[PDB]
Amino acid sequence: GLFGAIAGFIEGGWTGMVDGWYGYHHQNEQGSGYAADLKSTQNAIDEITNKVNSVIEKMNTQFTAVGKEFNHLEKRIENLNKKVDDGFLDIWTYNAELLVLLENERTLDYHDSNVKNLYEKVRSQLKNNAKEIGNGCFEFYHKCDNTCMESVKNGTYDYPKYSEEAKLNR
Amino acid sequence: GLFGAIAGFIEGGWTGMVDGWYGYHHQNEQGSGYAADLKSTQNAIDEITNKVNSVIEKMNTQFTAVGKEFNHLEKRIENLNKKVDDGFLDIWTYNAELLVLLENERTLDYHDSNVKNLYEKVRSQLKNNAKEIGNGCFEFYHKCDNTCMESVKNGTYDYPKYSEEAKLNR
Amino acid sequence: GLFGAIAGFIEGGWTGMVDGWYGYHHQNEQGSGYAADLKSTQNAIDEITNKVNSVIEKMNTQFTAVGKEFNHLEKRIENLNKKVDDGFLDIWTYNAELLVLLENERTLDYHDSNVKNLYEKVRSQLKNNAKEIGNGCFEFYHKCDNTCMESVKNGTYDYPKYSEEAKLN
Amino acid sequence: DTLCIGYHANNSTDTVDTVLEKNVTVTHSVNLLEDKHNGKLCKLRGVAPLHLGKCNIAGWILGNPECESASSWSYIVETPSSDNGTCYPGDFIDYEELREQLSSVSSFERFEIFPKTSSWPNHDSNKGVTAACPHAGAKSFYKNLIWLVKKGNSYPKLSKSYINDKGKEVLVLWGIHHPSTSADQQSLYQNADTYVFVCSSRYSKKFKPEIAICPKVRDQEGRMNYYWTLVEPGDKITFEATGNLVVPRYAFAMERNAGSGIIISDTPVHDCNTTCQTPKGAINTSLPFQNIHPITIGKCPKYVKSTKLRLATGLRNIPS
Amino acid sequence: PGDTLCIGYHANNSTDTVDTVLEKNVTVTHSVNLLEDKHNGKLCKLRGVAPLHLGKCNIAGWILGNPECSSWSYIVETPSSDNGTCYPGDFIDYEELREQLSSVSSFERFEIFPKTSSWPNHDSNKGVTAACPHAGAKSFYKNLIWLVKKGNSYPKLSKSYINDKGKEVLVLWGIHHPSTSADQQSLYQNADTYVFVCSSRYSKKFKPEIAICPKVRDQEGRMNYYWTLVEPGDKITFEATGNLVVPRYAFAMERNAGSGIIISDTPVHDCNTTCQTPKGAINTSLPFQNIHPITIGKCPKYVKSTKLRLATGLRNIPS
Amino acid sequence: DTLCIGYHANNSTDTVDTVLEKNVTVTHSVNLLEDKHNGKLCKLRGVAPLHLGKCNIAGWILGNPECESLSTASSWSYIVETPSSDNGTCYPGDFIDYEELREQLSSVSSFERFEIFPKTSSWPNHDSNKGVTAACPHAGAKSFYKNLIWLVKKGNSYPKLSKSYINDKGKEVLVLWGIHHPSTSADQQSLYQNADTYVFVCSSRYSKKFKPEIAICPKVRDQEGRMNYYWTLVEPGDKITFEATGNLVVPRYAFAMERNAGSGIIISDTPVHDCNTTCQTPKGAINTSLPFQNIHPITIGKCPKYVKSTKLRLATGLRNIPS
Ligand SMILES: *[C@@H]1O[C@H](CO)[C@@H](O[C@@H]2O[C@H](CO)[C@@H](O)[C@H](O)[C@H]2NC(C)=O)[C@H](O)[C@H]1NC(C)=O
Ligand SMILES: *[C@@H]1O[C@H](CO)[C@@H](O[C@@H]2O[C@H](CO)[C@@H](O)[C@H](O)[C@H]2NC(C)=O)[C@H](O)[C@H]1NC(C)=O
Ligand SMILES: *[C@@H]1O[C@H](CO)[C@@H](O)[C@H](O)[C@H]1NC(C)=O
Ligand SMILES: *[C@@H]1O[C@H](CO)[C@@H](O)[C@H](O)[C@H]1NC(C)=O
Ligand SMILES: *[C@@H]1O[C@H](CO)[C@@H](O)[C@H](O)[C@H]1NC(C)=O
Repeated sequence: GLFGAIAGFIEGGWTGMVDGWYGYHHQNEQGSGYAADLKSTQNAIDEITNKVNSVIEKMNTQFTAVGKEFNHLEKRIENLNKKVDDGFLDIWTYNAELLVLLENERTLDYHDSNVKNLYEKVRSQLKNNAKEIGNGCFEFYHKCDNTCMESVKNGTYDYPKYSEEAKLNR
Repeated sequence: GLFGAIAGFIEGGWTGMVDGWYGYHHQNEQGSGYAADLKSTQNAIDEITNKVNSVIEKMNTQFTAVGKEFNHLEKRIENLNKKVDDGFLDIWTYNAELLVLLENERTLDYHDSNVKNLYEKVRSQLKNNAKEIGNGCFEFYHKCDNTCMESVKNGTYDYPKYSEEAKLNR
Repeated sequence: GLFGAIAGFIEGGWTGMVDGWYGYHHQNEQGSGYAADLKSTQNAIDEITNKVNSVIEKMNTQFTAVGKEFNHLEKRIENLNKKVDDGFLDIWTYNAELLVLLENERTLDYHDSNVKNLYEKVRSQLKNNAKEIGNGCFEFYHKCDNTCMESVKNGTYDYPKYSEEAKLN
Repeated sequence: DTLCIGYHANNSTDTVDTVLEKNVTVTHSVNLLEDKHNGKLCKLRGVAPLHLGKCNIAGWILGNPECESASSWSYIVETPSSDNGTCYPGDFIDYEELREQLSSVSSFERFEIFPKTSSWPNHDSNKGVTAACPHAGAKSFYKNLIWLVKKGNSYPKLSKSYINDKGKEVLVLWGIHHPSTSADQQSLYQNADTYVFVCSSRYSKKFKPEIAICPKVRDQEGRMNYYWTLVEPGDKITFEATGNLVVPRYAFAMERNAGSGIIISDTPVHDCNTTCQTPKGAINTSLPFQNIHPITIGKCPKYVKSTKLRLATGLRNIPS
Repeated sequence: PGDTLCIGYHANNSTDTVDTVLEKNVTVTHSVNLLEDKHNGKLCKLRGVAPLHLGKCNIAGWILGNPECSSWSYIVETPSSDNGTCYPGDFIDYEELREQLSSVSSFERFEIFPKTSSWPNHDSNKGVTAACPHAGAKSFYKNLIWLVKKGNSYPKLSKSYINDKGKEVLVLWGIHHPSTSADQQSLYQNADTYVFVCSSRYSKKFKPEIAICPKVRDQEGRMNYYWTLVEPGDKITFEATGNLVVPRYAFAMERNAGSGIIISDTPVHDCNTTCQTPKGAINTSLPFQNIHPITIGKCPKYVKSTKLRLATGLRNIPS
Repeated sequence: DTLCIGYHANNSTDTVDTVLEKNVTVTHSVNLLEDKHNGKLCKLRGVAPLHLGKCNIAGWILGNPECESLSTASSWSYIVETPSSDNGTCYPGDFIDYEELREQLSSVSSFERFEIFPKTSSWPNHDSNKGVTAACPHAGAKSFYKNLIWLVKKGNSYPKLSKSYINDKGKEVLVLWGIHHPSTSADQQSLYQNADTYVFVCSSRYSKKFKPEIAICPKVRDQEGRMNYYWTLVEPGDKITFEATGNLVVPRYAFAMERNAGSGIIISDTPVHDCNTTCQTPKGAINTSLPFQNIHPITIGKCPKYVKSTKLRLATGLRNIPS
């Protein structure tokens, strides 16, 4: 991947996380389980839908009959007409085929980017109070309950609050 | 959005920075203010300018008189002509529309990247002699006057010179 | 570069490393040398050739005799024919030109991304037992020999088995 | 206490190609390629087509007895097995052009331009039939034209004009007959060395019979060439002949429509609506590309020879 | 208590918006339009060469010497131009001639068959008509002479011209088809006649088609107009026993690959452009254009786009 | 004790452009533009072209004495004329629907020349042994087209001529004939006796009546008279009838053929070779998998798209920073 996350340092997907494209797997006391970050997911859904709609709605074609009829003494112009039809065919075929090959890669880089961003948003908050145990996981150096997890996902993680405890468990 | 900086962790832009695309706002004992990074800004200017001139200059246009005149017994070839013009019309409309959507997205991502790299290039110098307080800001652990600030702005930052002192205020 | 590695925090390339696109240079008590990362060099090679093949193989053209002969009283349709050939010429010249420009950008960005991902990969292993001394170089906070220097390259490095030595340094 | 970042995986088997790698299984995808059609010939712009059944355009516009047959149509349909046209062998001048120009009309009216009963008091307008154009097995002729012959051993010079008091173009068709021998020429028209002149304010052509024994076609050694022109509103067309003229009887006031087409297919016509028509069926799609047929009529998606154009929406599926 | 260095990006008062594949109406700090949507409302020179404007006439009226009517890049006709052919008839291969005259360098009218000495045995004055009036008087084309019989006889005429212009010579002539026998004899005497015209390439024989056609400009007869291009060293020959409207003036010209004919009421002006439109000219910097699909010269590609804004700056977020 | 993550560099001087930057040095790169050709005219889809040598299509099809008349392959994939092909219609006149004929003969899967009207047995009432002219010289002597016969009056009368051909060949037959237009009335009589004549030619689809047009025209190859040439295709099972009281240059040889689609005509001095190609250019064949080419816009076959580009350097390696 272009951003390293999907099929990278995060090697597999979570069937458990049926509620969205990107999310979190939290584990403390109290409980655990998968939960999708609906925010980055809804944004992703909106933007990708606008991508698909962009490729479709931008066509809007002219009214044309295409078919032409030429007699046995009109072979040159019949062959010109054919060159036009085939010319358009090679153009649209090549263009459609590449559009799909190119944009498909872009769409993948985009999902990869959304994940990498999520992961870095967490990493920058925690810092010391947690261990980057690879595979996309963070092991906390302090008890992190529901409202703590929710805090990290919500970007309002209170580093000072757990600073003291974190250092000790190190 | 692709690189997480613009409209990401650096939520907003600066109307106060009026001499460049990317730059800094410093705050020390001697005063504060905005200062655009001239290197990364000029480079982005040279490249976005190359991008615009590329989409423009690569359009070699043949000399053509599009219009044709046909009499009342030449509707067939008149319509062939129509099909040719309409065919070029749909091809150019669709490509132009997508070229612009696709390049506009690349352009925004490109700027996003330029900011991300500027942030993390400063962050590699400062290391632990300052804290990432967020919003693209660095709160120094030592005292950083003007000459110190400018050394950070233009690569030549002396980290060992402040290692002693940084350690203290922590 | 888009990912800030190539011509970024890693200023230059290695002429000395010839067996790959990306790789390592080790320097321990035993010795030094260059060694390309095979699995990643090969993937990039698989994917670029696929990129080249795809651009080439999607062009599947019709059998066509472009030429046309028109007499001195068929000037109009002769010019119509000219407009068709010229229109195809402009469409394909522009498309080929921009295709190359845009894909060259993406390819260079691609490599840049691979380098960064490899760097962040080893950084993800040497966690606390090494220091990012800059320029894409790690300086082991402990002492690493050849056997150890190949566990990092293969993704089997052992952090806990060095965490004690590193903590003191 | 652990917190992990991750991405969704599902039971998806969909695959898409990317520039860098082929056959990538993704979680969600969408097709940009329309490959479905309804196997029907439908209406365009809400207007049904003109189906000519077993007859072709020539046999229909000329009034071939075999085609007994609206006032509007978006396009014309001819069955691939449509022989019924020029029953009397000859050359149909600018036939392709006429077909094209009749492909779409917004208004169309057949009227009797030269009433049979009162137009030719000095010529016979009843013996003009042939075994080449049979009606119910009996010698007949085009319903829209009249094959005039001498009356009582005399073919006077005829001269008849029509002024287009309609508010639109009038399609006028006529014929020029070429007997195979001077004996037939004299038997039909008497005068031996004849001429036909037709001219409006735009049109002007002189016709001379070309007498020779040509290869039998539908048992006829002679030939009959067919001509036509559109008479502009207010314009006049004049016919003048000393023989060999197959005069107009019915003409068509019409309002020609932009420019449509002619589909030659066995595909049945139904009571359905569409914006894009194919000889194989109609295309009801919002997609930009199509691989049903290159020869379409209407507002259609672009034709490509792709078999698959699958756009990735979701990410790479790695259930593991 | 900490000193601070912040990294950030430029924002301004710009209201420009662009669309991206992922999001619509994104405000950006700087942008440019790829779509040219403005024209100077003028018809200018192409390649620094002025177009030929025909005033109130069409090409037929101009090229034939219609009494009421050096090099150029294209031709301009007003939509409400007068009839060129005053005497009714067919102008054979008319669209082709228009196309071939659309653009030329070198163009010179010269008297190919001087009126004074070319026709001693025929009358070259009486050939005027109510179809081609001029200032209350019956007149005729300036470039052709309608020859008629001189004193009850029309001898066989035979006239040849050798092209000694080092370029193509355009030669036009007419064929007259009287409405009835009397007019035929009144004009040409001979009753049954023929005309022959041939060069090394061109060759056609004509015979009058006597008939009463609908009255157009008081003529029940007809006149058909013909032309051909005589190669540099070639000879063209006219032969007739009547009904021949002979060339008087012909045109030596060098034809250019070709442009076209603009039919518009848009005023012609002394300006330069690389791309002409019937509505006006456009300066070709941008690759795309939505002024008009019918253009001449080296033009941007026509598209049906209303806006093609290309982002140059970054997303503008002042807040 | 260090470990470093780095990337390749080399001596390479190859350069490419990106949308962002011009002439960027890269380690590896390939060209997407085919700019090479083999400088030969090759067999297309495995079939040799028909090369007409010093004749054009008209002279070949009519049997100009200078052209080689079958011989001529029973098939070809396209036609080649040299830019110096001088020998065509040695007797001046118009070749009706010439361009159509050239296009329609451009590619044939089967072609056979045969004596449709044997010179000896076909015209007992007319002279078939004097139709030669200085306009069509051969071994330093008056001659004529090999596939046509210039029928002249026998003794001092030209009786009504009527001859037909039924197509027993299993395919289309191309028939060509001429109509002679003498310069003067005296020449008309000297040749065909009858001062006023007609020619008729018709089949089940074709029909046209010709009338001699006697006039003194500019002298071309010493001829002030003219000879127009016509052709038509007689489908299998059909008949073509010729009727004339003079002025008919009768067919002697016609051609049974099975035409293919498309193909065209190349006019070039480029040598024909025993090579195979899928894409042919007037200056050389193209052998490439590349999608773009700048050799020539006029091509025949399954070709790369023509472009004006001079190069299309596609990067494969990375930015080359040897430093
Ligand atoms: C001469 O010009 C007049 C206009 O000045 C022509 O009148 C037009 O005729 C055409 C059909 O031939 C119509 O399409 C136009 O609508 C007519 N104009 C109007 C409003 O009257 C006329 O056709 C020309 N006459 C000749 C002899 O060619
Ligand atoms: C074929 O073309 C050649 C020229 O390439 C003609 O040869 C010339 O014929 C004229 C007329 O007799 C002679 O005066 C010249 O001496 C010939 N020139 C050369 C180069 O030999 C020839 O006439 C043509 N043959 C036919 C029948 O078309
Ligand atoms: C999430 O963040 C917002 C501010 O962006 C804050 O108001 C809200 O209380 C936070 N939620 C949690 C779980 O703390
Ligand atoms: C018109 O422009 C052309 C170049 O575009 C130039 O050759 C010519 O001199 C110009 N004429 C004037 C009057 O500027
Ligand atoms: C095409 O090129 C290949 C080598 O790439 C060569 O082997 C082959 O003979 C060539 N084909 C022709 C017919 O020129």
